[PDB]
Amino acid sequence: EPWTFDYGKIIKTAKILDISPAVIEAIGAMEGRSYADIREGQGAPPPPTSMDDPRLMAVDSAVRIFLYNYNCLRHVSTFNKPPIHVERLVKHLSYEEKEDLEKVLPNVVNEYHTTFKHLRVTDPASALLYSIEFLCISFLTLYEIKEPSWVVNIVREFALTELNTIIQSEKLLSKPGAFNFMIFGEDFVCS
Amino acid sequence: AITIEINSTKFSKLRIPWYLIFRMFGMTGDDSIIEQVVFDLESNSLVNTFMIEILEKSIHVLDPIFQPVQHELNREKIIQFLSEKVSKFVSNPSAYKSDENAVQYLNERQLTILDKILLPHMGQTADTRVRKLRFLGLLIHKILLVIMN
Amino acid sequence: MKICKACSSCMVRTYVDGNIIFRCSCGESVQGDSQNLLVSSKVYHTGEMEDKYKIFIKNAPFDPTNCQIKKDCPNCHLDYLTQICIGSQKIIILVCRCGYMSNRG
Amino acid sequence: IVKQMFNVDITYKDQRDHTEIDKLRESVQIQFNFTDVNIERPQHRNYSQGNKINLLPNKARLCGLSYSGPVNLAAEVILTAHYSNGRQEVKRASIPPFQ
Ligand SMILES: [Zn+2]
Ligand SMILES: [Zn+2]
Repeated sequence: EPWTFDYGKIIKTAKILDISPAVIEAIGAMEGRSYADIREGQGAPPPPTSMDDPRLMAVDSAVRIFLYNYNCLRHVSTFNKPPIHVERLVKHLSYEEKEDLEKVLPNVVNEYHTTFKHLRVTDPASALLYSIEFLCISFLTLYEIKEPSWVVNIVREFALTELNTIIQSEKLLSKPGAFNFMIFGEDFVCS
Repeated sequence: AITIEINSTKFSKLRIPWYLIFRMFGMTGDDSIIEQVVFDLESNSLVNTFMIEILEKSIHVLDPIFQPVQHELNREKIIQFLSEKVSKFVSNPSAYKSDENAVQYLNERQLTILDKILLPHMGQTADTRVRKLRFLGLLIHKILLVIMN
Repeated sequence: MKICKACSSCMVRTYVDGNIIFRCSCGESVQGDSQNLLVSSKVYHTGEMEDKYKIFIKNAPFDPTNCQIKKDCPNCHLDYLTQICIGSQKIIILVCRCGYMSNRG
Repeated sequence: IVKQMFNVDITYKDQRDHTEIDKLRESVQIQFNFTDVNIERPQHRNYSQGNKINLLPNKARLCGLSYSGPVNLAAEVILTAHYSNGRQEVKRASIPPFQ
């Protein structure tokens, strides 16, 4: 099946995350800009032109994080002890209900890894857009879960927590604003 | 294990696992790292088999020092950990974390440092980081070829 | 080498109990049938004279510094051939710029 | 080496609190760079108050002097004052070529 960039998914993600659509698009390109510039869409770097553009790898790391931690939520029962981010979530469910997460939660990776590699080589410009679109597509696929009733609340909290964690960490690579340099306990600070 | 140590102005006698340096620049997928080293995961050969198995062994080795960020797939967390470990003048490891702008300053400074210190002949700009990863994989491939006698 | 279909991470082997079941850091399992049972292997006097010198043999007729001998090439009938000695076995290979390879190497 | 490689961006965090602005401020960013450098031929002060007449190699060898050429430098200094509440006061100075 052919593929084409569906820009509608990005805007829908922006509203649910109450952040500007340019913040979604600028994932992997926050370096060299302040956070205020990110949301304004100011100084957006041109779309990648080569397969060796670090932005393509940067966005793919974000998509991997979502899939990596989602599988932790998918397979909480398999862990000897679940990770902290998912411990907060499924702390109130039983072991039998924990084992139910594996079957109930749909498999969302599909063929991202195989699709990304071909696109990263053939079309570096579209590789960035596909990865961002896929990150947003999976988010609404998680967020639009409707049944069973218990899994709606668990998944909805995780999906909001994950991308905001992704965005915040992505935001943390942007330019730093004014702050008190004394927070590092020494006499000097360098660059 | 296959540890990569960078000795320059800002770094000294600090040994980093190779996959950590690779996934510091994105590309956190192990498939991509193994492809960068052995250049192909789909042509079997006898050389690629050995390199693949030993890179697996290196990936799964637990080092004592970089334990918190060894299994982490989050680029920002690893960049922070290395900046905390390698940058001087930061004595408080917990006080600075509660300030977002201090975190951002450390991350940006560390990224600039790694841009200027890791294979500078390959480039000194952030857009040349993936080709730096390719070159580092080539170096690891050459060393592992030499191991085969 | 097993890579996670979702995490793209290397999976441990975990031989429990009568079968081979790969496990990722994300908790996914994929198991393994038949062709996954090769734990380790070693073949003696193999991996030598095929993979170590393939590029060198291919480029040898074009190397100015390689020794050459007076011997007719069966294919292109050039009066000279490129003589090659590899290994502690001292295997002599005659190669030509036409691709003739003496069927040895 | 002097221009491209010798760039300084060092920040100090004082504790001086003798004025309201002094208390409001605990930081200072010292930043400077050189764009001028030239080694000229050796000179010698003939009578400790001369015009630095030329120093020939045999004079250096005989008198134990060093056959060294003076280094002339010019630097641009940028001083930035960092306060709380995001304020940022910058003082810029350009230094004449000094030796
Ligand atoms: Zn996995
Ligand atoms: Zn021939």
